Amino acid sequence: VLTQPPSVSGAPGQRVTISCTGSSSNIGAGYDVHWYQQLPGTAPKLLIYGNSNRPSGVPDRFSGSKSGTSASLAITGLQAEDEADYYCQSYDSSLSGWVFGGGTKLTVL
Amino acid sequence: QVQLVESGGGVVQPGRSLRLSCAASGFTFSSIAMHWVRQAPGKGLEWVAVMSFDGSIKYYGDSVKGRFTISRDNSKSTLYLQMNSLRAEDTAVYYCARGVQGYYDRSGYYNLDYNYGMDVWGQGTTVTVSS
Amino acid sequence: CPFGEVFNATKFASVYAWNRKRISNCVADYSVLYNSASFSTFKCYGVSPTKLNDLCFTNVYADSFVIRGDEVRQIAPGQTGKIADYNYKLPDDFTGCVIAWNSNNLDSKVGGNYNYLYRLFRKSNLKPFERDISTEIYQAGSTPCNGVKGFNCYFPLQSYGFQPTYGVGYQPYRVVVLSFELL
Ligand SMILES: *[C@@H]1O[C@H](CO)[C@@H](O[C@@H]2O[C@H](CO)[C@@H](O)[C@H](O)[C@H]2NC(C)=O)[C@H](O)[C@H]1NC(C)=O
Repeated sequence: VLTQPPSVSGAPGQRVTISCTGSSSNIGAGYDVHWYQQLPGTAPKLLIYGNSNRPSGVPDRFSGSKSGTSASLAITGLQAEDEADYYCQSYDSSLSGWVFGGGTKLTVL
Repeated sequence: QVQLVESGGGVVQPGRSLRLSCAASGFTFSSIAMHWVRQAPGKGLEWVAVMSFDGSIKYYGDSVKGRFTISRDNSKSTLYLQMNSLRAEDTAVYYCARGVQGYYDRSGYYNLDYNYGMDVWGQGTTVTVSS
Repeated sequence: CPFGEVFNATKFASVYAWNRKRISNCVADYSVLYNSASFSTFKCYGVSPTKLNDLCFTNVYADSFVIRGDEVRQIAPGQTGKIADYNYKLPDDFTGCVIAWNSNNLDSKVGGNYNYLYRLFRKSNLKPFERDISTEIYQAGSTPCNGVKGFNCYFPLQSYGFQPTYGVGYQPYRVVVLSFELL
């Protein structure tokens, strides 16, 4: 799958990165990675698609990147609302699957 | 407004099966390619199945290939996921998520080996395989 | 024949006011867009390429603008966002095509190209295919603005600033969107 840090934490008002490492047969081959914010108890909501784009509803704090074999959902100035899980999703070509990530655990301090 | 309500919840035997029913209303259902994506409780999501706007192009996940099947009915605008030989590790809660309308590749070859994400997500009906 | 000027223009228009350049009743060759090796994202919906030879020279439209790199996949049907519901919205039953190519060293200034603008703030997210020109101050609920550029309320446009030191997703991609129709 797409490896992801199991637990990262941060105080309110900081900038916390969330890495998402992949191989050359996935995200590193030229397929884009997305990001979902799954609150515990509901369905995951689409946060970033195509590494930079934010739909209508998601605020201006969630910036994504993609370079080499990585990604970074940079949350700037995190409030007391966004403490959910974050999954990065590529689509690999070795097994032609839409592979997800293991899942991070972000909690405010 | 759009939503993906669904039904077909499961308390079933390890080797028998059931057929899901992921309904849809509000959006143009006949043009876009729905996905099925599950989440075993305790861990994160995992991709299961995909099918196109007609029923031609279909891919599967490596734990669920060859056993499962997926079909569309554009008279009631719903999805179905049939899961013969529901063995023990195949328990989760199952979400159906709206894909995209994509078709490209300037040689006439209509295909979707795509990049995009899954926009609007279902409610999830928990399946349970237990000895 | 008539779109050798649409794909070869010396300068493209910005996204916030793009051109609706309409080709007309000549014999159109779609074997010069198909079989082009130069393109990167050739995406044509329900009317397939190399099957629209014997169809539809019925005042075909051809839009043209320039967006950044990882912005070019906000242009599909649906796909809400910031440069697809304020700037350029195309409907959910879109027919024809979207063609876009990588302008590496044709639009990028080493100081920064600061005259490619995209809209940022607009109430009532934009209807399909509708073009704006009008630049007015935003009035986000607060005290009634009158040309202020103050706190919480300011200009609705924002320049891009392309540079050759960027990655792939920031260097500009000129987008040409084709659309067909009948009587
Ligand atoms: C202006 O447009 C034409 C048509 O797209 C370009 O001509 C083609 O360019 C490619 C790459 O150079 C060639 O392989 C084709 O043989 C050309 N076709 C024609 C019509 O001869 C042209 O390159 C563009 N302008 C310039 C001079 O770059």
